[PDB]
Amino acid sequence: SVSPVEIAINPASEITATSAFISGTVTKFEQSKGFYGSGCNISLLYWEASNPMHVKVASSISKKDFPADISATIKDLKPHTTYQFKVTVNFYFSSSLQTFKTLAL
Amino acid sequence: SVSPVEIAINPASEITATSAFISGTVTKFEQGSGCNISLLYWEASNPMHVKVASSISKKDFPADISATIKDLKPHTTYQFKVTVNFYFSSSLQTFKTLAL
Amino acid sequence: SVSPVEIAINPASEITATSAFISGTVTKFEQSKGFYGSGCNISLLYWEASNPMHVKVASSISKKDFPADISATIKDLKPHTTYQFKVTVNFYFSSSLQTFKTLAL
Amino acid sequence: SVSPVEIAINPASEITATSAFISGTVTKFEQSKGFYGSGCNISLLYWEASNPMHVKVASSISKKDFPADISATIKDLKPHTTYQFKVTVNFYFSSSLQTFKTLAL
Repeated sequence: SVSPVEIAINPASEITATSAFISGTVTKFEQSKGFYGSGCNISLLYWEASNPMHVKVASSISKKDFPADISATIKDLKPHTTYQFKVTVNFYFSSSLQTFKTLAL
Repeated sequence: SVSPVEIAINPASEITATSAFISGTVTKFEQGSGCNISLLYWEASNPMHVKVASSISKKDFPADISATIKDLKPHTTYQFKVTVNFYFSSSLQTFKTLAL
Repeated sequence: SVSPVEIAINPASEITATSAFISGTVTKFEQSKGFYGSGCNISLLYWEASNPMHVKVASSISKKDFPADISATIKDLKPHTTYQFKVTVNFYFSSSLQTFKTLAL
Repeated sequence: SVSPVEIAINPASEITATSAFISGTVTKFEQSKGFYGSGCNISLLYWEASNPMHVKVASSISKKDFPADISATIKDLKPHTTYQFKVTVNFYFSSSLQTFKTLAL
């Protein structure tokens, strides 16, 4: 795309009653001196869909080469509960949201 | 649904070489104070230079927001989104202006 | 200064029961994806202190020459109510907060 | 107070050429009826002052009881380099910034 920053989000996999594997990719982060000159923080954030005001950080990394994947197995989830997650770049750019529901226990 | 806040973004319409009609809707905001709804846009090449097309407070939902944005460059890609309380964001929508 | 972005905030003035004059200055903004200084969004945002997520836009401007002042008279405030405000750049950088209380009458 | 969220930031201490102790406190976080016992994310973020777009997450925790402290010793810093940090709640509310410079030796 013509955008300098592109972020993809993947469907959750390995969904159990209390855990899931969530992931995304910063496909593009075009370098220029200054704000775009040192790579970026990539964070994978998740929350219970009913409470988007309490986020959890599954993973947070610094990268300077793209595409760059980010992933984590999140655990201790509530059974039979809807969760959402996203990838953020520099706590400014966001992927689209992805949603999944844990199994009943 | 289970989410307390939902936001829809609409495709741009009335796209010309230098303007477009952009809009979205806060379709759910569970609470009456209401919330701030802002309609933001930028040149896709420069996503850190945002412009505010409209910013309103509403307390009954669904609540729409819309604006005609003008003085755009021809044959140029823009994106826009709706944000609630500068916390929640819709998905991004993209359009490209016509050639002159 | 080391920092590429500097923002100052001024105390509210002209406080009435339902309005106030709020202002600040982006004293420095150094950034470009090319060889020439880029612009930024400068916004003055305010809220009732008791409801700090309901953030409203007093003014939003685009500038590329600094120092850059921003100001606004905010109206239709509630009497004898505490408000806060700040100046933001690109909805990412923030000044410190300022606080004031509207008059009773 | 009127404000439902209060965040205090402490000056950096124990500053060496390559480390510092950074800390703050969420002194008040008024929770809503429907989200009692839920909590919030508290994060301690730091960056080189010259590059405020690229932060590192020194600490990120969930808390539901307040006041709540957060701290980290940040390490492997660059000598004679200016850093800044802040405490953020739900990656939305922020303390004022603090700034310090590592020792040369």
